[PDB]
Amino acid sequence: DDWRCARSMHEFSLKDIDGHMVNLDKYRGFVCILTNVASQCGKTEVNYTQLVDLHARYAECGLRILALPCNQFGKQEPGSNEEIKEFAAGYNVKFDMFSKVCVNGDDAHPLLKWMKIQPKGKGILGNAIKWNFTKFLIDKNGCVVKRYGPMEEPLVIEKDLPHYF
Amino acid sequence: DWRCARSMHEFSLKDIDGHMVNLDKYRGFVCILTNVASQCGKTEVNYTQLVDLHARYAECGLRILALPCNQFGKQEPGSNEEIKEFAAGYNVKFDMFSKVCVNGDDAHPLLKWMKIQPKGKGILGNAIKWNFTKFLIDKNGCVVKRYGPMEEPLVIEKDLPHYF
Amino acid sequence: DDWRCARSMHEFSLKDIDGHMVNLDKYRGFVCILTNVASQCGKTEVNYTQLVDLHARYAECGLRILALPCNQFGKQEPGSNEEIKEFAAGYNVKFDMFSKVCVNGDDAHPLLKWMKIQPKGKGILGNAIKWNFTKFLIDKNGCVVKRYGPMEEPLVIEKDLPHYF
Amino acid sequence: DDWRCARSMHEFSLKDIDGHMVNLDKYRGFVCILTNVASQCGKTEVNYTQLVDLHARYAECGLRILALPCNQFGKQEPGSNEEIKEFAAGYNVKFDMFSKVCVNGDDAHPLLKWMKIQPKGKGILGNAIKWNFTKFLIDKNGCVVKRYGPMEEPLVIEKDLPHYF
Repeated sequence: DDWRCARSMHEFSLKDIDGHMVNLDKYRGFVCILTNVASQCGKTEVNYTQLVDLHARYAECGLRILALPCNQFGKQEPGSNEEIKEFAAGYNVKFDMFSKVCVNGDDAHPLLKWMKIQPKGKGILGNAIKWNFTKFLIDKNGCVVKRYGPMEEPLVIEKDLPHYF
Repeated sequence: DWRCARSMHEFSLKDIDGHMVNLDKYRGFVCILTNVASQCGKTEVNYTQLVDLHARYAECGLRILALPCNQFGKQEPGSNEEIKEFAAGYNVKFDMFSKVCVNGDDAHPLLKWMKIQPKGKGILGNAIKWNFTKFLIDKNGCVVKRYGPMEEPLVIEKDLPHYF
Repeated sequence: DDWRCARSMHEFSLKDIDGHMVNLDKYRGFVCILTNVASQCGKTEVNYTQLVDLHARYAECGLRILALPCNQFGKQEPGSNEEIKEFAAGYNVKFDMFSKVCVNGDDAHPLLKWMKIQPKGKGILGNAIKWNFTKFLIDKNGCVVKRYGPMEEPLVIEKDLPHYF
Repeated sequence: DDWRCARSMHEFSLKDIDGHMVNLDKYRGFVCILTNVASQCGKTEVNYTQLVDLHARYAECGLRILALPCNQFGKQEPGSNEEIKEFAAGYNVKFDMFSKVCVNGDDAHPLLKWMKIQPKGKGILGNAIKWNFTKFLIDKNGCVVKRYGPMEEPLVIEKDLPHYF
């Protein structure tokens, strides 16, 4: 299952926060925000709160949010998936939390390896995820249409959602 | 404060699935509460005898509340969901809870309250001494007996009929 | 005398509380509640009271109750047969009391062996009687139609009686 | 949504006994027995008993059972979804219970209209389900492969399962 031969995110699969394998074609026809999250980061609260806000105002517009806990940046996500799932519930998170994952390097999940090279998924000084809370906007056809940096608070994405709803 | 509670039914625990369980649910049932561990020398003898007790007395009001704990030789290392599948291998049908602490300051309130009850006092101190200490909880949530880590669960059987 | 081949309780005989053998085919045409009883159990008062009540109200509808003393559970029926008869009289029982028997093990009465292997009389984890005051509902043809555990108060059976009158 | 254009059971959705919509696509890769059930029919006991035994013995091989309560046959499913769920729990039902559904006529669920016209789901005279506990054997790809009459006990299906496991 080589990852460079992928046309859409719908072609991948991911374990949710409870270990069950989730096929990503369940987001066909939905606009998604994929982000790597961290519990002990300096921008955890602004991201988790703003994502819950965007999920609430735009859920019935078809907006889904996919949080992928990652540890490769400053070790800011050290707990287990149940500790993270509880941490997310502390923000009233009602979108989809997935299991901890690597986003950079060779052990990175094939999805992240795919998204990092996409025309709108490529980074500035290299395509690597630079820190926690890098955001990717994915359209209804499971295609990367933009990438937001770790400082960019989730509400900067709202002005772009109408182009893909 | 846990020091002033009058019953087990005043506390609440994470079940091993993460959801909160009001132990008031056990009002009217006879309960064996025990701190469990899967890498203990008495892990096999305790899980099988507790399963046997549950199979033969759940129809009598016997509930079993297994609380995983890693504080005794580090013999319960795994996560909750890992512990659940270990318990399932023994065909456990009683109630499994989340890994807690039983001793020290990080210990769960319920067990802090249990270790000071009249029938819950140890011989020298009150701290739970090893894996698989059992507490017999009556129909009203009161500690009526405590069994050492080396007393096999079938020893409790002779004490159950007086409390059904 | 192979109890496995019986198709009805009417095929069996039972010593009553006064010592005289009783052919159970005398119950053909009546709906029967058979229960193992004990005088020193925690659920003794509630069971005797509700069985007497069910008997007082449904004897005119064909309800018969067969109380079988058993001492195999916490040794909660230690008295003699004539002592059990006196204690029973204290509740003004008018249904039928029998001699103390065993309901489990090799020495179990052939009726209880047959009753525990019936489709509607089977147990959860094994067919053995778990404790005092297990109830079995028996139809007019002597066939087990339902089994009730020792917690279940006798009035729980009331909602099932009209189907068999 | 025209049911005549479906090629598989997986293209339909049902309300489970608890009211939650269930994507029948979730049964992809499993062998399914779909049957219309009732609690007061003359064959209720034999079907619930044998389906539970079939499910427990063959869930290890991918056998699922979909029970669709239907009241169109002698009015023998009059209770509510919670009453039906409680009745099925009385038989230790561990397979999937669904909400009460019409299986015949205009108001029938689209899944059952599709099933009756399948080449292997057609009846002897007409395709309409003609009594409670009609069984449809459904293969991994959600195609009807055999239909069993109401009077046929569920255990007659056991000999057919190896062909589709």
